Amino acid sequence: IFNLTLLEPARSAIEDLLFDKVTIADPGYMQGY
Amino acid sequence: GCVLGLVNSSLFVEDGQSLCALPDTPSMRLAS
Repeated sequence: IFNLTLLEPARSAIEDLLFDKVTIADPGYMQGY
Repeated sequence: GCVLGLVNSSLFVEDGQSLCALPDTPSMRLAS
């Protein structure tokens, strides 16, 4: 441990933005089947 | 096993060959 959107308020806060925006369905693991 | 799916070994956490991902699996004896 100004504006820090990248800093987490799981994963980076900006990471969650981008991953949510773009279409996913990529991780079919463990319960994916 | 249930880290990625049931695995036919007999050891839980012992803290790589990347058997699932982070699991090192140094030998059996997986999930490190």
